[PDB]
Amino acid sequence: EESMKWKKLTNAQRSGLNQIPNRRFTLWWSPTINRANVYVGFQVQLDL
Amino acid sequence: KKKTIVTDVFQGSMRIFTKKLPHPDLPAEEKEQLLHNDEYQETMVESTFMYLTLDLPTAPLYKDEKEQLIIPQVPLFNILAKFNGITEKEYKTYKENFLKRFQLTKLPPYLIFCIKRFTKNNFFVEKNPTIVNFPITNVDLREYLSEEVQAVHKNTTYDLIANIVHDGKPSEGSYRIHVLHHGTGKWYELQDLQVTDILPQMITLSEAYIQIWKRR
Amino acid sequence: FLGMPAPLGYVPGLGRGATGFTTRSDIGPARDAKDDEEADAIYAALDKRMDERRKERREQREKEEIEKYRMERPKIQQQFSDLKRKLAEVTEEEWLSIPEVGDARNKRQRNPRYEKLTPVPDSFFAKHLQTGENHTS
Amino acid sequence: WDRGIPRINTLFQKDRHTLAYDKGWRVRTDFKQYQVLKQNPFWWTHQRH
Amino acid sequence: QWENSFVSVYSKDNPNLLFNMCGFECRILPKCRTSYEEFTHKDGVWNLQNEVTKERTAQCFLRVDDESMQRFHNRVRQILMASGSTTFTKIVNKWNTALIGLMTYFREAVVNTQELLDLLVKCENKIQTRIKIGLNSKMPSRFPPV
Amino acid sequence: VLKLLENMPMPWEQIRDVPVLYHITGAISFVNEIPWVIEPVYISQWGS
Amino acid sequence: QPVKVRVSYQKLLKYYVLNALKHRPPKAQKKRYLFRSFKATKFFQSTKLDWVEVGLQVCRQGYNMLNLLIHRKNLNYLHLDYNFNLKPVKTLTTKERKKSRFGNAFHLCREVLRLTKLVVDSHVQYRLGNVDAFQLADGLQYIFAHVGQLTGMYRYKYKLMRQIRMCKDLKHLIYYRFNTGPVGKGPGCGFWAAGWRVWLFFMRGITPLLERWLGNLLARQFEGQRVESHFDLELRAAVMHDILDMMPEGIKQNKARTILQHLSEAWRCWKANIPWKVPGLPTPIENMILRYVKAKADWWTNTAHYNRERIRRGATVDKTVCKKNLGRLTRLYLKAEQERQHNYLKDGPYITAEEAVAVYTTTVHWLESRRFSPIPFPPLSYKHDTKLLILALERLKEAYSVKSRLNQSQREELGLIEQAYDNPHEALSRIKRHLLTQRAFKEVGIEFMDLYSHLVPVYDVEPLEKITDAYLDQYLWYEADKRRLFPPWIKPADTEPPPLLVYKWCQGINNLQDVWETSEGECNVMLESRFEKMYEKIDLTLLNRLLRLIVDHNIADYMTAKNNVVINYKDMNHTNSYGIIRGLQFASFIVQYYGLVMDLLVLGLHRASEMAGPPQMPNDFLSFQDIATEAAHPIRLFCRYIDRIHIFFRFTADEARDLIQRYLTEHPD
Amino acid sequence: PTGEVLSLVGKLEGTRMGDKAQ
Amino acid sequence: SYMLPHLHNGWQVDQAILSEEDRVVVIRFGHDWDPTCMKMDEVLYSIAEKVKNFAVIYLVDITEVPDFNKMYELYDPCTVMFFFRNKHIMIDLGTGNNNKINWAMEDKQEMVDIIETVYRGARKGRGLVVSPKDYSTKYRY
Amino acid sequence: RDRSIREKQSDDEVYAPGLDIESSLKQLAERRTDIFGVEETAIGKKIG
RNA sequence: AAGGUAAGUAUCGUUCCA
Repeated sequence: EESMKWKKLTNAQRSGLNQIPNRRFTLWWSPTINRANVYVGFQVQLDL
Repeated sequence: KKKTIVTDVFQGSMRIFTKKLPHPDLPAEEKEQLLHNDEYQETMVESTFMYLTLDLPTAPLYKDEKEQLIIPQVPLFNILAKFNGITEKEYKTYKENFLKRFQLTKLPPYLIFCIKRFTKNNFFVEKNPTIVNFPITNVDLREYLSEEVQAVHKNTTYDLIANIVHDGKPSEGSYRIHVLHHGTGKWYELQDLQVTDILPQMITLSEAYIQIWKRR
Repeated sequence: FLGMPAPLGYVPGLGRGATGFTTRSDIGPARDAKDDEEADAIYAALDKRMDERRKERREQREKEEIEKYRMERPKIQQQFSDLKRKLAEVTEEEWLSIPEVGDARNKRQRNPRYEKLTPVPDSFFAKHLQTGENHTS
Repeated sequence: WDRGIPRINTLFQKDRHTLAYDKGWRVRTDFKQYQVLKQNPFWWTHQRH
Repeated sequence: QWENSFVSVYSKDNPNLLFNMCGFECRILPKCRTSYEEFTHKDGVWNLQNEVTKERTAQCFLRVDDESMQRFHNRVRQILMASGSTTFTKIVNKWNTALIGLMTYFREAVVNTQELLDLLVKCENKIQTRIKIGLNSKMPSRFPPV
Repeated sequence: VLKLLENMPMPWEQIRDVPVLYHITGAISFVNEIPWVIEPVYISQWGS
Repeated sequence: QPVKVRVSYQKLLKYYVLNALKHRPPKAQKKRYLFRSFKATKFFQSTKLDWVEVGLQVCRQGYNMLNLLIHRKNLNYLHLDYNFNLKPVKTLTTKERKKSRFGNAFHLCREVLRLTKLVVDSHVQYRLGNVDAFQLADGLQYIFAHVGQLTGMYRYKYKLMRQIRMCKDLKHLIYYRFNTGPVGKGPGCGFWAAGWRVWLFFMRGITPLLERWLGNLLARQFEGQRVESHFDLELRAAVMHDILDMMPEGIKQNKARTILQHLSEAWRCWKANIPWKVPGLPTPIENMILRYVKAKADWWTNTAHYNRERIRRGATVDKTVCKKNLGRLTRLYLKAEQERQHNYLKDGPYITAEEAVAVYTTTVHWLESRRFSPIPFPPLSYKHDTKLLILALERLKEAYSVKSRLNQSQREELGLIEQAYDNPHEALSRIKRHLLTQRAFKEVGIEFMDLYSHLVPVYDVEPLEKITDAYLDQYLWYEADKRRLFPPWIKPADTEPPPLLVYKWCQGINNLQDVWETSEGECNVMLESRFEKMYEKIDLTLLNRLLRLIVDHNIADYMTAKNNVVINYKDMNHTNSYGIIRGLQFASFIVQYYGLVMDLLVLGLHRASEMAGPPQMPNDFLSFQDIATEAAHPIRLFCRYIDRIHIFFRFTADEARDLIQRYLTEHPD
Repeated sequence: PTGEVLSLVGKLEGTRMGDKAQ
Repeated sequence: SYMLPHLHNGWQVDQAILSEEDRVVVIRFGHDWDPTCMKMDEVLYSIAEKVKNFAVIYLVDITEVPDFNKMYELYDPCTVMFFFRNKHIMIDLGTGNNNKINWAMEDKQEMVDIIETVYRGARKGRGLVVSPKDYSTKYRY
Repeated sequence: RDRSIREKQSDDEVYAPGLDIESSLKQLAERRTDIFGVEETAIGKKIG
């Protein structure tokens, strides 16, 4: 992604590229955010 | 008392010919028949005025291609050209327009000219800051009367007496007054206590709002 | 193709094998897959009778109410009524002589070559830490 | 250490000499708003001085 | 201009001298005139000192003016609206920078300006809500500070 | 649903006979009545 | 009585008074009864029936309706029981769960059906001997006082809480009157008519809502940020409609896109404040296009100002809304600036020669009294020559010190600073040449940063000229500190930080001799204002004359020439000829010096020569060498920020009365 | 328990700015 | 609105979906007189030329073409549907509905953003693409 | 010289033919009586 | 009420309907 930062990118790709740090953050706190106490409601498991 | 001390001074008789239903929604044949109906034609609408109204042109809306933000100067006679059979203004109202042509049939001793600067648009009220070039000691109004009435008046020349100039927006205004001291020719500017003998050119440069005349 | 009448035997939709969707139960009509017309007309007439409690008064009130609004705030078309009328005396050739307006800016401002976005020179990374070192005396 | 409004640690700063010739720095820091687009929350001071 | 100016008079009728110097709305109240049992329990109340005599003779009440509070609120607003694709870390870095931009500037006045404290807490909750919405559309019932 | 909860049987009323307007297909059954009551009598009865 | 029924009394009285106040006379009608039309219709029949039979009938009818609504899309995984509870027959997969969802109206209908079913079943229990009449009444009162607990209808219309709370309040009212004396507490109250009626008024309120939603739902045919979209599209559409309407029906109608492009071009030209005069356009078409442009411009101005009012007042607006509003305000402000600059050009200087001479002689008398030597031009051989260049380059690079990605202009700027660092001598020779013989400058771009209260202008200057301007700024400040140009009272930003400035100012107020004494009748007064539009109202030639006093003629001429330069937005330009540019690097100094122009007019050459003290021994901030000097004039303290001016007087009773009389003489009260 | 931030207005009875920061 | 090409009957819109293979067909179902539909039928004007390479825009009045109301749920005032090689390209927004954009927006860059994202995800051969922006709120504050 | 001209020769139009704009404008005027016409009616209604 | 449908292709059963 740091290599992609300088390449000739249409703004569509850049908009969806600046949020890559927002995914590793969600994963790094997944055991807390993805919890039953928070986000009350039904649960669905991944297909695989 | 149809004629009192103030009526026989500023009031003048005025003729209006008014046609109605020129609306574009009517097709050509229907409007031709309508004017053929003899119901919708110029009418005898003579009445009295306490003061003549003056309608100004709007604005350039674009900076003069050469001199940007040019000040709109219009001669007074263009405005006064409304009061003759040649020109007719469409005072559209509600559903159908009303085409009226104006005429003068009795010049009062003193002629008052109110000026329509402040007007409401579809959304917000603005002002029309169109400067007018107007003389102060020589003007002829004989073209605005029918000859069957022109013979009565041997004096159709008016000299300016008082002038009203407004400042800024409607919600923030400060009136100023140009008074002529009769006998002399000193034009004095009064706002609240101001006294200043101006020259006969600063009267033309400023934008007038209400003018007072004298037929002599 | 554009500007052609629809085929008589064509299925209006789904002929291309399209598949509809049902996002929710409320939206859409029922799947549903001369007495009926008379019953529908009877019920519609009954409902229309039921709105006559204040129909004649409410419609007249709104008719009078918009006419007070049409004074301060007129319609745009009749705001341009006179100019539209004044458009009638333009010659048939003058409408053909209308000039096609064009853009004023040049190629180097209408259509710039893509602006490369390079990183900051690394001399900043060194200078920032260099400023963060102090002397001892 | 780390006390006094002109912090004592500024005396030991590397560029202490050249900051001696930096006068009116606070005024230009205040007027930086008209030259750079994004406002500086620390307009009132300057970490160097 | 008078309307954009402020004149504060201290006389036999008024015991308070009011002025916003550099965003710090200060009310100076002399001890001699109208005071009793002066204290220190409030942290945003500057004790004065008569240098010639070395005695506590005045009392400067500090406060953050409406202009600074409105500026900070607008700064938080333009942080939040300028978050189409900014990372959570970028938003929170901007938030912390804006917070200490005034908090190290307005230090003691913040204690006495209760509305500023409420605005600060409201804006911090707005930042947290923005991040939580960025995580998932449906806001959680609880959400840990960790 | 209104017309019956408005004409709901009364505590001193064991059987509350009412006129009923029903569709020819049993789809609906309105209580075609309005419970008009002598209001002093009503207040006295509730006093008892 | 306890608090939980006192508050019940106030909450009952609140609704009673609200209904009494909000009461309106009933509207005149035509008396179209509903069941009478049903009796007229052939589809209905009348019959005397037991009420409990009617309830058992209506429960089945509503249950059938709701089952039909459920099996309207043929989704068999939603099932309605006979208690009006909607449950899944199997655990719901997410696609089917979302596929089977009903709006608040369906849930409200189901819950009110559950309420009526509960009532009917209670009456059936009474008729079947399962419960007593007393038990039936108590159960009915419990139903009508605990609708929320028994039926979750409040989750589908929040307003119901009112009724809910209303009923509970009524309970409290009746209970405390019921459980009196030897009655005790228990479930023995059946006074249900108090709360029974409330749900019926709720019923008459919600009847047309459901009768409309069901009608839309259960029918053969189904049916299901707007002002700025109002007057743009409608007005343009009307203009095009009229133009194409009166345009001849020939092959020429291919020119519709031409007319639209003409309209767009005229609107752009008005937005860009550029002359627009199509040569070959007919005068009626031109008149109509001018009217279109005028109308859209009026709406544009009004909408921009209204959106700005919304934003400043704190209303909730979008990001793109803010961007577009800022663009519109930039255009409007630059049009107004064009007006003001053109007015200055034709009206000449607004400052009279008399006042200019007065200000200039005040300044020269001050400078001569201070024994201030003029600032010399930066010589070819200057000991600190590179130090100032180093500081200027570092300052110019601070804007890029925190950066990850750079545009082209930014890359070129960094290249310029680093090259000037590599070859200081040639760069400084270029700077001296620019200061000595350069008076024509390239246009400096403008934009605005929006604080949502006002707009701060951001000026972009030519990258090479920024270096020269920065070096000049640094040299000016260094010299003006070496020779005491700015007096202590002018500290918009001194070595004292603004909070320490506040503390010093307050302590200076306190340190006076008798500041907090009023026995004689004296009084303090304190004025905090700002020079309104100080930047805009700086005449360039007068500024040059004032600047030649402190610096040599060439540098002052360079300054005033740099101020006079074309401002350029996205599309439109204007030659700045009356306003100082605050985006200039040295601008601060000018403002500071120009502040030194005005504050003496406030102080006078005498008091100014007492705060500053003798030039041999200048004073520090807010201090006088002797007590008599403090006691010799009203103005005892003075402090000048960039725009703000802060004066602190001290009037004895006699002089205060004299000033009041002088004011009232020119202002009757 | 909830993550919502509580305003410390009325929470300053026994605290100072310089305390726990030496 | 009026400038973009219009479709009059049911056959024409199906042909317009079928008569293209290398672009995306962006159909604005609704009523061009609607205040909502006219809000975005000018956004679709301002970008029709820009996206000519990978997008073609047709307008449809559901009253004039009452053939797709039931199947595609045409009951919101304005609807936008993207088709690629005779295949409805589902798009995942922040809103619950993932088959259409049933609201009229304001920014001419975001719509090109969405169209280009749809084209990019359709060349790969997907059926559901993911929008860059999240529409679970309005980012107002 | 002989490549871009061929591209524009084979290029297909994006906006409607002028007569189509005229017809669409008439149809829009048919509905929006708040702007067009003289007999005002509902937004979607033809005439009233 | 929500804002929680992965899109597919494979068969078999059923049913209306042409």
